[PDB]
Amino acid sequence: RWAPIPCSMLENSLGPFPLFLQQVQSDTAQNYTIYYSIRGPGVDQEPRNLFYVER
Amino acid sequence: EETYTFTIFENCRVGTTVGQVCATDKDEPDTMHTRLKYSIIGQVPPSPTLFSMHP
Repeated sequence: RWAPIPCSMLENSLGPFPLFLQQVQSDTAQNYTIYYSIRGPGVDQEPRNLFYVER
Repeated sequence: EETYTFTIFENCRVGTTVGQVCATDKDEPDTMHTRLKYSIIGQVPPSPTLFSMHP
């Protein structure tokens, strides 16, 4: 498995929010009806809903 | 109506029902010209994503 792509977020900003970070999507979206989901620390674990995805 | 209301506790679960919205149309009944479909167009505050509805 090859390396991850990084993304960088600056501190104590005024936004406007939500502030964009990253975009990935399943190459099957032109093939099935798909939506995207997130879990880990920073959303479903503390600190909670710190990051969000658009499904 | 011009007012559609629900009340829920915090610390919830997906699929918690929050009632219904309704509409009626001055074209002839039993036709397309009065058949309906539904969607979400925004929230205040805009985030987090919290709700869903019957098409």
